Amino acid sequence: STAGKVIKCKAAVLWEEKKPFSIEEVEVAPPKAHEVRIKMVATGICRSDDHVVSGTLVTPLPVIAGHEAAGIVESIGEGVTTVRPGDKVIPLFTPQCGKCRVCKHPEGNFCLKNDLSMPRGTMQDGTSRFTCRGKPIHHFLGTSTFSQYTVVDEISVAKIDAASPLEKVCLIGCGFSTGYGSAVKVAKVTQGSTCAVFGLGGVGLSVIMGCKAAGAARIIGVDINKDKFAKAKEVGATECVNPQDYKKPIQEVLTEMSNGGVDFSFEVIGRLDTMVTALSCCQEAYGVSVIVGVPPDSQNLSMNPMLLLSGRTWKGAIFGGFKSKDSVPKLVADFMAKKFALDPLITHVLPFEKINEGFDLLRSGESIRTILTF
Amino acid sequence: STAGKVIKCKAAVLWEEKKPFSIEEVEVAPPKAHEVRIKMVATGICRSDDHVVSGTLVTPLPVIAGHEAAGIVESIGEGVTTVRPGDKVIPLFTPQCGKCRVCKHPEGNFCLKNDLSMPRGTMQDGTSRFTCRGKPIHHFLGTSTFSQYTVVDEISVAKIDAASPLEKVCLIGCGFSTGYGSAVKVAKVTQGSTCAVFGLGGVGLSVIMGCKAAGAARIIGVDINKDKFAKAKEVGATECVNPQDYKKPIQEVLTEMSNGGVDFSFEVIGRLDTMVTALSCCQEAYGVSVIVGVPPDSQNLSMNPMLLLSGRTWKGAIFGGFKSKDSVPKLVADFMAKKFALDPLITHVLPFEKINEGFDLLRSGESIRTILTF
Ligand SMILES: NC(=O)c1c[se]c([C@@H]2O[C@H](COP(=O)(O)CP(=O)(O)OC[C@H]3O[C@@H](n4cnc5c(N)ncnc54)[C@H](O)[C@@H]3O)[C@@H](O)[C@H]2O)n1
Ligand SMILES: NC(=O)c1c[se]c([C@@H]2O[C@H](COP(=O)(O)CP(=O)(O)OC[C@H]3O[C@@H](n4cnc5c(N)ncnc54)[C@H](O)[C@@H]3O)[C@@H](O)[C@H]2O)n1
Ligand SMILES: [Zn+2]
Ligand SMILES: [Zn+2]
Ligand SMILES: [Zn+2]
Ligand SMILES: [Zn+2]
Repeated sequence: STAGKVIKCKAAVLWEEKKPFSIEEVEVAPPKAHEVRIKMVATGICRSDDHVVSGTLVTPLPVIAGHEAAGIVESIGEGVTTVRPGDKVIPLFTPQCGKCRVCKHPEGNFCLKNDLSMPRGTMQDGTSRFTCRGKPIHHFLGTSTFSQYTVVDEISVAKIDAASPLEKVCLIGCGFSTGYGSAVKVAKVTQGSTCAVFGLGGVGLSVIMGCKAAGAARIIGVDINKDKFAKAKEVGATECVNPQDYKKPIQEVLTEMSNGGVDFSFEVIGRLDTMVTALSCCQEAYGVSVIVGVPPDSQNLSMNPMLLLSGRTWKGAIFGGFKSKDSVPKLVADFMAKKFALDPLITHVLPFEKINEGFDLLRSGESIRTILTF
Repeated sequence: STAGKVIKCKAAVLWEEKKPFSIEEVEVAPPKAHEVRIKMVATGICRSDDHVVSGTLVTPLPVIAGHEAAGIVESIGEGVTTVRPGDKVIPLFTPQCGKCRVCKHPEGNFCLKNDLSMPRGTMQDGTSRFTCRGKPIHHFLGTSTFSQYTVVDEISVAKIDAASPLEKVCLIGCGFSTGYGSAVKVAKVTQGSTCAVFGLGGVGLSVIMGCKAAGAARIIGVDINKDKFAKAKEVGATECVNPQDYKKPIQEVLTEMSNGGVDFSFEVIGRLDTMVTALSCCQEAYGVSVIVGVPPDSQNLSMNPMLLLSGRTWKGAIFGGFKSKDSVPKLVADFMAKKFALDPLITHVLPFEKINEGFDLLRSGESIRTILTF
């Protein structure tokens, strides 16, 4: 029934930054050529769209935020070859347009038709498909998943398995894939290796799961908050070290207990000081350090080039280096084949009308992951 | 004849820093087990042993500096399986002891029995084999090649081809191998790629030669001194850009002319600002930047983590990532097979008694490479 035409539905609008979201009724335009319209089912809440709210990630306001979700396909636009109505799908905040030189590159994943670098808050055609009372509402990362319905370009949706639990596989649209790929795809962790993960929120928990999948024989999880050590442990850490317990610097204590430094170090906290501390404690002649993510507000960090000189690799990346459209079906199939559990990351499930409440949880942080259901 | 016993010969001594070298007569002790004694033939002059002289590279004084040389084997000590008297050889300032975890590691090359990290200026047994009038003279990087004779441990000498031109292949003991490996072994430059080398002294010229060997279709050489552009060009650069010609920042102009940033950027200057500028102008989603070398005095450099986040790799290394003992024979055989020329790097050849003069050349810098002959 909704197929040819505009749908009217509730969605979360930010009309102004540093304001809670308004649940509004909006008009979701029908999809033009190579667009898909998706009925959302479950969307996670993540720091990055809370950065929008604070003014920190600058994306044009008013906006429908949301980038991490799974749902079902309703309308498909003209020339849509990959999805067909009724398909389970996950919006891709970092696309896979297939044509550019990053998509062609055998390792690059930060697709040039992305709205992260220079955010205009639109669909590829420069327009928006949201209007709240005639006023237009901008799209976020060409996903906007805090809406009952949304329209994405065919390069920003991946089709997934029919039997897929969408209240659990929506994590594969951001946080789980960002950490499990920082371990499996970016650092390319090895059989036998010693990994150290810094920070153990949902992303640090996804790293440990990846490092576990590659066969690391040690995963040292380090967090200044003791309460984090259990789930981390559950998920794969062999040891957990609380920096505030030692009189020394932890890179000392970590090189010390690693016999000269760990193989792979990962920075899941996002701070400048720990990006440096995690660089300084993988082995000198061959360790790899991977910055899993860095806040859009970050300033410069002081580092002494000597550290790289020994023979270290410093690596950063977006979405665990996964080419989005290719990989997300393959991760879901893996979840489907009981390779990894998403369950200890999902700590809360709230109805979508309780989005502001999910934020409260994220902001005082004891909440690994809040999922919002439609 | 000299074989069982102490040789008395001239060598360059630093008795005190910031002093020119004294040509002295010294007593080179006979080699103990697993030591080799080498009659030098040609040794190059390089910034690193001039850093010693300035106080900057702290190594114990008095010392016989010199790390880059080729020569012939005179005495071998007890249990020496790799060289036999009369063998052409090159002292290895960074060893290949075969046993440690860096030597075992498939990429690591900064061997743990090295005297670079924590320099004690001795042979592996903690003693010295030099005495000038009863007073002991320390060894440099377990090589000390500014002496007519020297003793090295069997892990710090590689045997090379009999027909080898030792006045030309001594470059393979430091400067040529440090740049040609930063291109061929560390960055692993590719067929078709666009490389940018920053700084074009003898090392930057060795990079261009490596990038050329890997098949890069562009080698942009960039130096604020115009006079460098010719030899660079000769050696393989396709274009040379002089930063002072543009009103803009060169990473702009370089990303601009590279269509979004080069593949591989190399910093051969050693400055902090250009380590940053070369990081910032390889492609965002997949470029690799390699710091070829950094002065022992360097302080911290300000950098914004964002640069790594896109998907960049920052890599440093010692001796072009070559495992010393394995690789140097293979490079010489390549020179021998007319794969690369060492000739445009060798600009001066002076007799060894003119060491201080070779320094003068290096310090006012128009001299690509001064070789000293015995
Ligand atoms: N901007 C990004 O792209 C990005 C990616 Se990861 C990231 C940062 O990570 C967080 C999101 O990832 P996440 O799911 O892990 C939520 P999080 O906030 O729980 O992650 C940070 C973790 O580090 C811990 N921590 C704080 N300081 C220290 C310290 N000095 N040493 C060791 N542990 C410490 C926290 O207790 C926590 O578990 C964000 O809140 C932000 O701080 N930003
Ligand atoms: N400490 C190390 O391990 C190490 C490795 Se190479 C390195 C530095 O490199 C030099 C040794 O290597 P080399 O054989 O190339 C001798 P060099 O001094 O000739 O190398 C530096 C090159 O960079 C050029 N240069 C200076 N400033 C700029 C600039 N702002 N932008 C572009 N070009 C510029 C110089 O004209 C020169 O060709 C040392 O003198 C030192 O400065 N230190
Ligand atoms: Zn693309
Ligand atoms: Zn996210
Ligand atoms: Zn070794
Ligand atoms: Zn050198």
